[PDB]
Amino acid sequence: NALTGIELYKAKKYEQAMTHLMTPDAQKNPAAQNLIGYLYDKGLGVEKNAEIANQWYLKAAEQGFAKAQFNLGLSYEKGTGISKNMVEAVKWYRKAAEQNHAKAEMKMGYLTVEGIGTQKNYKEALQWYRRAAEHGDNRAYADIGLFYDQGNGVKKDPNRAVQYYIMGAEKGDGEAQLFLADCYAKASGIPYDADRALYWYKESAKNGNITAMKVLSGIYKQLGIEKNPEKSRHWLEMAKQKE
Amino acid sequence: NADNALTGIELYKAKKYEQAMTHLMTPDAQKNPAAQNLIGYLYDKGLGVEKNAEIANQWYLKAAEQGFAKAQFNLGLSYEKGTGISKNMVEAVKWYRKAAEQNHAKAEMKMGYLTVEGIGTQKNYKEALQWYRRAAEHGDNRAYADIGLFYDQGNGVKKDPNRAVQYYIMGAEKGDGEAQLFLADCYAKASGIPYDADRALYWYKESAKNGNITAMKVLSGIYKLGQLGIEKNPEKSRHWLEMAKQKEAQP
Repeated sequence: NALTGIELYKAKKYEQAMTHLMTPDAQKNPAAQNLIGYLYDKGLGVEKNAEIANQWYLKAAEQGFAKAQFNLGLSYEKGTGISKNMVEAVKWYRKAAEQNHAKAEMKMGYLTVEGIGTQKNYKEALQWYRRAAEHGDNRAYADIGLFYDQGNGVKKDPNRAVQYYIMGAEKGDGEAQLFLADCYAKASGIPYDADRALYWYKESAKNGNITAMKVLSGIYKQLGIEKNPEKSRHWLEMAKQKE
Repeated sequence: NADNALTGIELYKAKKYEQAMTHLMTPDAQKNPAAQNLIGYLYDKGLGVEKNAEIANQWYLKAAEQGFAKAQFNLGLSYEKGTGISKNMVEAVKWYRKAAEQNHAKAEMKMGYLTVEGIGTQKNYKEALQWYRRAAEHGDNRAYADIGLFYDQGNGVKKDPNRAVQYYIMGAEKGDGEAQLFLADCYAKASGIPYDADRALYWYKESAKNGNITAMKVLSGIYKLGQLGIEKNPEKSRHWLEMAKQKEAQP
């Protein structure tokens, strides 16, 4: 039974989970096939073997299991157990993204912007990030705003870019809170507010910790704030130590 | 340019069904499984195209054969309700299971009921409880009231009235129109929870506010017979008897 084999996986009983998933009725379950591949891919209960993992990913992916064709596209991108191939990764990332897979839609948006494994398409890449944001991945909101802040595929509208930064700032994204705090400083798409800029750099330290400290250590050395010695400098350690 | 299938999906989400079919019916978009399922749904509702439940199942099948869980659910639902195809429960459980195996919440709610009652599949109490748990993990708030029934009746597990109440409380807070009735029953029956009349009436009200017909007929009998220590109100018991009346009106 496949359902009992998944409960054994949650209990880290990897050997007993493998036995239930190898049952003839469970071996035909794509969710069980993808889990068997994950065990060989990480070495849980067996030896780590990416080549055997891909054969189980392929079985479940050929049934249309989105989670599997994402794992298979990952093996093509990282070259684990197979030759690194970006054209084949996009082929499998697209199969999963068409089924509302959040991480796959993030992959599709990233590779379509850069042109890796597929033709560069700013129009289609913006569509992928919208679905990725709608399907859970809160990192997509900041990626969407860059299309409007730069005019890629759409008309350069700094006001629409801030709308997506705000949506990403509510849900706790460091990159979105970075752009929002920057929009409050340069008055891009939103009226200037020195207090709210600093307020969205502070919340950007609670959730995540990007290199807004390159701007933090720069304005204390601006925005209605008197130049602080300790501030303009203590922000540079966390900007250099994490580099 | 932009993708036709992706454009049609966001056009449907914008409630612009006429423009969506213009992009969905393009040859390249008709290969997308999500677009195929959306075409079938629009054929079912007659939005952007003439209504046709038989053509709807043709598009459901094209996407269900690609492994799209939504299409596998809609195709299985067409077999249960007989929409666009002759009714068949052994084919409904086949496509419900394919979708439920892919973490489809509404399909897992079907597998739990069909394995509890034994329709189309051999009855299994332990397997049915695991489906309802998955439906609760995947966002369907109706699963909590169904999970608690396993403990109120001792089906596959030990008869625990207390833990049944805890699931009714969870479903009641999630706004489920069915868990509030079972929770109000526990407050009145004092099963698995101490008796409370003023709190039983509250959940009986919220249950009817969500459209629970069984709660309305129980609430009308309380306002009429004067139960749970409150003044009899024949005027309000009529309002809950009339709004409990079900009628297969034809639009």
